[PDB]
This record gives sequence, structure tokens and C-alpha cells, in this order.
Amino acid sequence: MDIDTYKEFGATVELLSFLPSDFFPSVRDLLDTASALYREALESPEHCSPHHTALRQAILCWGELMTLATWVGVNLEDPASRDLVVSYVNTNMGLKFRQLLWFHISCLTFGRETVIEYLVSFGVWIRTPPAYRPPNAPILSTLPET
Amino acid sequence: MDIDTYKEFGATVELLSFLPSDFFPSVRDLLDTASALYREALESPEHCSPHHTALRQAILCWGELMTLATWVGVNLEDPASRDLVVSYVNTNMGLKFRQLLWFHISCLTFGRETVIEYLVSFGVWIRTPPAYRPPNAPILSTLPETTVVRR
Amino acid sequence: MDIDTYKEFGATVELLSFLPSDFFPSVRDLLDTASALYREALESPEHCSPHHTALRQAILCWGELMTLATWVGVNLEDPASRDLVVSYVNTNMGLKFRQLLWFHISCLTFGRETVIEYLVSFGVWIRTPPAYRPPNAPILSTLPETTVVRR
Amino acid sequence: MDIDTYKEFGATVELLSFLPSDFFPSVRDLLDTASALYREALESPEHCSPHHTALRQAILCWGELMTLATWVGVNLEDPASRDLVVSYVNTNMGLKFRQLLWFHISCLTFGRETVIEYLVSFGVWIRTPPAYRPPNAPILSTLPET
Amino acid sequence: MDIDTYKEFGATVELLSFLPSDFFPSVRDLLDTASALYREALESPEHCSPHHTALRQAILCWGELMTLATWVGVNLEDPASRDLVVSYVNTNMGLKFRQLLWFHISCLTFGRETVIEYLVSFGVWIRTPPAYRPPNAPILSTL
Amino acid sequence: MDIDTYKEFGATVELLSFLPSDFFPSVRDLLDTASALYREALESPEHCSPHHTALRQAILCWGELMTLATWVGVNLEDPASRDLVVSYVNTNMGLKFRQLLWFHISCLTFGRETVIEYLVSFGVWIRTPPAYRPPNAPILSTL
Repeated sequence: MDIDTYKEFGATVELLSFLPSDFFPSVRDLLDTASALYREALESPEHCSPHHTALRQAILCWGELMTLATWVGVNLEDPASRDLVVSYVNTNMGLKFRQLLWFHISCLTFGRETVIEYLVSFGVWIRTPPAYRPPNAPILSTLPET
Repeated sequence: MDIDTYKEFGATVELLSFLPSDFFPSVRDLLDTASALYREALESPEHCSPHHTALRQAILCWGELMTLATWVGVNLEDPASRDLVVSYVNTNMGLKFRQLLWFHISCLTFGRETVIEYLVSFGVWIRTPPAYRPPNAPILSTLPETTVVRR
Repeated sequence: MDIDTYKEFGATVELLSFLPSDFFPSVRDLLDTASALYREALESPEHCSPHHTALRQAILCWGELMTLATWVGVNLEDPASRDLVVSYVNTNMGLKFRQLLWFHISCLTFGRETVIEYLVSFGVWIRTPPAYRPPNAPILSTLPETTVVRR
Repeated sequence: MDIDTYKEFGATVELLSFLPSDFFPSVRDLLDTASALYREALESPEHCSPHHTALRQAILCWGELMTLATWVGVNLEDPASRDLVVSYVNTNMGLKFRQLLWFHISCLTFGRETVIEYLVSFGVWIRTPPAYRPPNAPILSTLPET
Repeated sequence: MDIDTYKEFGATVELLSFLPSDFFPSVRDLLDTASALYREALESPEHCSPHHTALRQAILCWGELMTLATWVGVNLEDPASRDLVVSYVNTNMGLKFRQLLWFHISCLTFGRETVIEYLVSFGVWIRTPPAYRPPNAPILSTL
Repeated sequence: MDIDTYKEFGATVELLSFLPSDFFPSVRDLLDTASALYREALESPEHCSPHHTALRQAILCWGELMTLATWVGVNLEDPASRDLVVSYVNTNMGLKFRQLLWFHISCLTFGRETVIEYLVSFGVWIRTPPAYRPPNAPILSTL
């Protein structure tokens, strides 16, 4: 149907592919971040945000993929095919899901405009030659200056 | 976690368990209904409603599962394992997706209070033993079964 | 060019894909209905409505197809290919033209809002398994359900 | 001269052929209906309606056709030709005359707009497939609801 | 019914009989012009104008005819009859469809009054005897 | 990206497909026209108009291509390959560059609406069958 996950949130698959693929944290670290910070809001009977709705849907979708991986491991006898399917599920779809989780958790934490401008700035930084860019990689943080 | 995707809107997996498993239409029929009724809103850059957000997410996850099915059919050599994975993806993972799609498309078309009242009434109807069960099962509709609108 | 006939009219080619093939009268019955209800408006030199315009174009296309069918029957010596082409023209393209004629006549008769709500409710009905839906399909008519014309 | 019987009454030969040919009651039943309901108005020295005028003319015309049929039966010796002529008079012209009588009697009884909309509704009903139309055939009646 | 599709647009089959049969561009050229000029309005979900409605109908009708032609080419084993019917669908019906496409695209581009005056003037030009007929046939132009 | 340089100027590649490939003047004639008419504005330090900006860009891009051609002619010892690539740079890319130069010089000279109407009318003229096509092809003129 040609639907974009982010264009309702002001981003784009191309804008989130403008960052390196290995920049995004692991799916486990991102799920831990969500459960630590917004569990009581992701389990509440309220919307509270488009970010909360999208994050609920993404978490449940990843849970279904993980149950699929467990079912494959249990019900496929061929080791090569089982391993190929599990590796596909963990890598190919895992990358898209950690892009999604990073985007939504980071929005909820730091602000959507802040996250988008950080995407742009980091994408330009990773492409600027080293001798002519600030030496420290950009980073998001809520810790104020002292 | 224990998100329970429907309780954000006002139902539960237990309230949607009133409907049998084979009550829900095919995933193709539900995608056709979505693309026929709410395509221009599911493609827009606006937050239309929580149902639109959840529907975009669900359609994209189903697309991801279908790309996975295409990939396994292309790249797995073992035919038994290939068919097992594809059948699982198509049936067991598809059942939950057509439940979710039915709930969201119906809640968009007819309304949330109406869908919840319909779920309760269909629970009553399917609970009644078959001997005392009327033939007219409850149904969602915006027009009466006979629409005598002369002009 | 990816044109949708009904999108201009607020419907969609896949909204009307739920109506079964036996839901529509024959092309002859639909043309008789058109010529008996709106002939003095379809043959007038005025733009009456987009439904009138589309219905004139549909009637002219069906006329071209009928001349094609008779030409095939007359100039094709091979009985097998002759009847194959004639049957294709009469069934396959006949179904699309029955659908088009029905949509436009029903719009002109009942109102576009009414016919689109009816299409939605009939889709809801036809998507339900036979065990969970009322046995009487939703009906669109100008008559009361008792079909008695008083006054 | 290209004259239409009904177009002064708001109908058309094509609109009355939009109904099945066997739907219209017999000529005898229609003449009985006329003589029972509007005899004192069809014999009065007043117009009282275009429907009364057209019905008077139609009744007299059918009477002339029937006298023709009697004359043929009496003055034709050939049985095959006599039977062919009488059958023609009774069927081919009988159908047109019972269409005419039905239209005018039904107008006088139920209203002209009611009769025309009934023609349209019945023509659409007889063509709609059975599973998607109301099960009872439409009918005209002056009996109010209780 | 004798509906005469152009009667609502102010023409007739008698008025479009002024132009010869081989005057109209090919269906490919006409569909190219339509896609180049009015694609975004022919895909729009709006009654733009009766010409847009009739043009959508004509384009989808020609698409149905081309689907017929492909189906015949695949499912007719008899080569002679197959080629006969495909040639018919391409020429005999294509003529009427390029008449319709020419009329509606030209109306949309230049104006209905302009197209009708062009029809009258082309009738004059084609009626003039060859010795007194200017070599520049009439043409529709916005320039 | 499918940027389609003419979309901002109100044309498309579909609209400029009406004109045949061999209709456009040579790159030499187009650069001569540009230098004769708008040299003092193409050397000016001002945003005169989007056509001036695009024309400066196109002229410098063709200059870079000609520098490539000279460098190849000097530094490619292989005569066959050298002639192949120089002929490519002259014809295959020169075609697109004379399309671009024609469009922008004609827009600057005659008006954007005038150029678009000329494109439509030339489409009509080239679609007309040869028997009913006037011998005077459409032309852009201020006279």
C-alpha cells in the first residue's frame, strides 16, 4: 500500500538510513531501555502518544518474530535451513526493528525535533572528512551543562 | 512486556476471544478493505487517529512477514522446511494479523462503542446453545438489512 | 495510465469487488433499466451529471462490443474460435459492464451516499463466514420490505 | 402521425413494456373492474378526467374489435383463416388493450405518480436477482396499514 | 439507444464526419498526449470536467479492448482467425476510439468552441476542390 | 533522484518528448545564440532569473564535457577507443545538452507560457498524419 512508518512522525526511511547501519543499539538494549523508562506508559490503557502507539505495535511485532524464531528452532529438523531462517530474522528484520525502536524511544526521551536534527547532524558528521569536523562524535543526552 | 494492544483502545484479547477463530476474514480481504476505504489516510503524513497509527504499523509488519516468506521460498533449498516455514507464516502468524486488522478497520468504519457492543452481543449469540440460537447472527452495518430508500 | 473508474465517484474498483458475479442483472436487463428510467436524460444534449456521462460512454462501449461479437460470428469460419471469442466477450467483459451499469444506475436511483454505505455493509456481510452471518444479504431497493405500493 | 397514447399521461409505451407481457390482467377482468368501479362516471355526460376520456375511447375501440371478431366468425367460411384472425385479434391487440386498460384503471384508482413509480419499481424488481431482492412481488393496494 | 456521445458536448457524428477517417492520430499518439498533458487530472478523484469523465471512460474501455486482444492472442490456437480478430480490434474499433480520444483531448486542450470552429473550417477545406484548396490544411494551435 | 529539471519550469520530459530528437539546433548554434543575446546577463553577478541560473550551469557543464573531450583526444593513445568516446561525448550527451539549451534560451527569449504552448502545438503538428499535416511546421517568433 506504500506506507511509510515515519512520515507521520516527520522522518523517513531514507533519513534513518542516512546514519550507519551499525550505529543503532542492539534490539535487546533497546527493549531494556523501553522497559526501564516507559513500561508503566506502554502498558497503560491510554494512548498518551503516537510514539506510545507505534512503540507498542513494534514491541508486539518483534515478539511475534521471536516466537516465530523459537518455533523454527523447535519444528525445523534441517540445521542449515533452521540457522539460515533464524539468522535472517535476527539480522535483516532486526536492523529495521532497532532503527524503529531507537527512533521512537529517542523521540519520547529527547524530543522529536531534537532527534531529527540529531539524525541530520550525525549523518553530515560521519561523512565530513576527519580533519575538518569536530573530533567527538555527536550524542544525545538529557544531562544539563554545569 | 504485557502490552495487550487492544486495551489502549478499550478492548482486550479476552473480549476479542468471544469471536471464533474462523470468524475473521482473510488477510487479503482485510487489506483490500483497508486500501479501499482508508488508503488516502493511511498514506498521509498526518496523525489521523490511533487506529491509523496501529493500522500502518500492522500493515508494514505484515509486509515484512511476506517479504520473509518470499525470501525463504527463494533462498531455502530444503522443500519440506521451506513449506513448513511458509505455511506457519501464512496461517499461525496470519491469524493474529487478521484479528488486529478486523478490529482496527471495524473500529474505524463503525465506531468503537459500536464494535464493543457488537463483540458483547456476538458473545451472547455464540454462547447460546444451537437449539435456542436465532438464525440472524448479529452483524455490523450502517444500513438496515433491507434499505427501502425509494429515491 | 492507472485510472480508476469509480474513484471519481467516491467508490473504488476494490470496494465493488466484494459483490459476487451473480449479484448483478444481465447486461440486457441493466440496459433495459437504463433506457426505461433515464432515456430522455441520456439522449438529451445537456450535461446532466457525471453518472449520465459515464453511462452514455458505457452504453457506447457495449454497443462496440456487440458489433464486434456479431462481426466475429459472421467473419470467423472456425466455430471453436468463433464461440470462444463470443463467449469471452459476453461473460468476461460482460461482467465488468454489468458492474459499471449497476453502479451508475444505482447511484442515480438511490443516492451516492446511500450506495456507498450499502457497498460497505454488503462487504461486511460477504466477508463473514456463512455460519456467522444472517442468511439474508442486505437489500437495496426503493420499495418497503413488504413490497406493497399504497397511496 | 407518430402519436403516443401515454406521453400525455406521463408514461411511455417503452415504460409499460418494461413490465412482463404476462403481468397484465385479462381484458375481461379489466373490463369487469372498470364496470364495477367507474361505470357511473364512464357513462356520465361529463369529461371528469383525461383518464375517463381515454378509458371511454379504449372501451369503445375494444368493443369494435370484438364486433369485428364476431363478424369474422359469422362471415368467414374458412376455419383456419377465421381462427387465425380471431386469435390475432385476441392476442396481439388484446395485449396492447389490457396494457392500456390496466394503466388507466390503475391511474384512476391509485394515482398517476403512484402507478408510474410502481411501474419502475416492479420493472427493477423483476430484473434484480432473487437472492438480493425483497421476496414478495410488489403490488398496488388502497388498504391502509393497521 | 442512439445516444450520440458528442451531442452533450455540442457536436454530432455528422459534424465529426467532416474530418476523414485517416485524419485522426493513432491511439498510441493520443494516449501519449493524454498521459503527457492530463495524467494528474485523469488520476484525480474529482469531477474535473465532462471531458475528463469521458476521457477516463474511453481510456479504460480501450484498455479492456487491449486486454481482449492479448487474451485472444494467447488463447486462440487458430492463427488465421486469431490474426483476423486482432486486426479487427486494432483497426475497426481503434478508428472510433481515436475519433473519441482526438475529440476529447482536443476539446480539453483548445476549448470546445475552438474545436467546433475547427471542425467547420476543416469541412470547408476538405470540400474545396483541389485546384482552389490551400496546401496548408487547418490545424489546431495555441501559438 | 528523478529531479526532472523542467518540472520547476512547468514542463516535463514527457512534454519535451513531443519534439523529435533531431529538431533541436546544434550546441554550437545554441551557444552562439546565448552569447549573442544574453552574454552580459550570463556574466552578471546577479540572480537574474532561474533560466539564467540553469543556463549558466548548463554552459559550464558543457564546457567541462568539452575539456574532457580535449583531454581524451590528447591522452588516449588508442585511436579507435578515443574516437568512440569523443563521438559519444559529442552526440549522445550533446543531444540532452542541446535539449536543455534550446529550452532555456527559448524560454528566456519568448516566454515560458509561449514555449509551453509551442510544445503543445508542435505535438499536434507532429501527430497529424502526413496527408493532413501543413508543410509549415510551427515556429517560435516575436514578429
